[PDB]
Amino acid sequence: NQQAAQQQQDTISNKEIRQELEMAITEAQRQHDEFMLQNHKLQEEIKLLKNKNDGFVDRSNETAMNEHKYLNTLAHVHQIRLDLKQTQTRYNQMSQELQ
Amino acid sequence: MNQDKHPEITDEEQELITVEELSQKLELLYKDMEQIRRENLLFEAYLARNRKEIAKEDEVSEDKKGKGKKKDKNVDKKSLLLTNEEKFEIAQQEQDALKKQIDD
Repeated sequence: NQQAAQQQQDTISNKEIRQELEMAITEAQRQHDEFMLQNHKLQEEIKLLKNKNDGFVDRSNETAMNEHKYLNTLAHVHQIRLDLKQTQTRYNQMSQELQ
Repeated sequence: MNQDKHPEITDEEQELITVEELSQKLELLYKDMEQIRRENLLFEAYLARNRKEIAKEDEVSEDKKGKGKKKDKNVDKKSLLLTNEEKFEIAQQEQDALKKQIDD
């Protein structure tokens, strides 16, 4: 029973594919839970800091700013951080070339 | 009643549909995790930057820790997570701080 097994190509009938997708989803869920923990601890620290430094009064009576606007500003923050990274990358490149 | 006899879907078709749904959910979960990781980085930067205020202000007030026996208010955990307005304020403040960082 040695020779006949080699050519048994693994034609996954979506069962092994299903299992791989499930394991990938489980890993994504664990990463999501880790990100939840990180974000929740960060938000708790930020809220305690804001209570300690900024006023405890909440400006909820203002116009309902769109969470779409909040996500736009968050994406803008991510883009600005990335741009900072690449800008310093070029800056160091030219600085080292000059040096 | 006209009982529309649905055609028998091969288990291969069901399996492929399940694979497609799993791939879509994996894409959604990866997008969510990327968003959450970006938010984690933003909030970590915010907290670290203000820890200078945290450390500077905490040190000043340590000697002021008197005999205050104020009853500890029971605030639910739901109030320890940033609301929409507070999250937007943090995002804008970190956006301004980051813009200053790129400038400098």
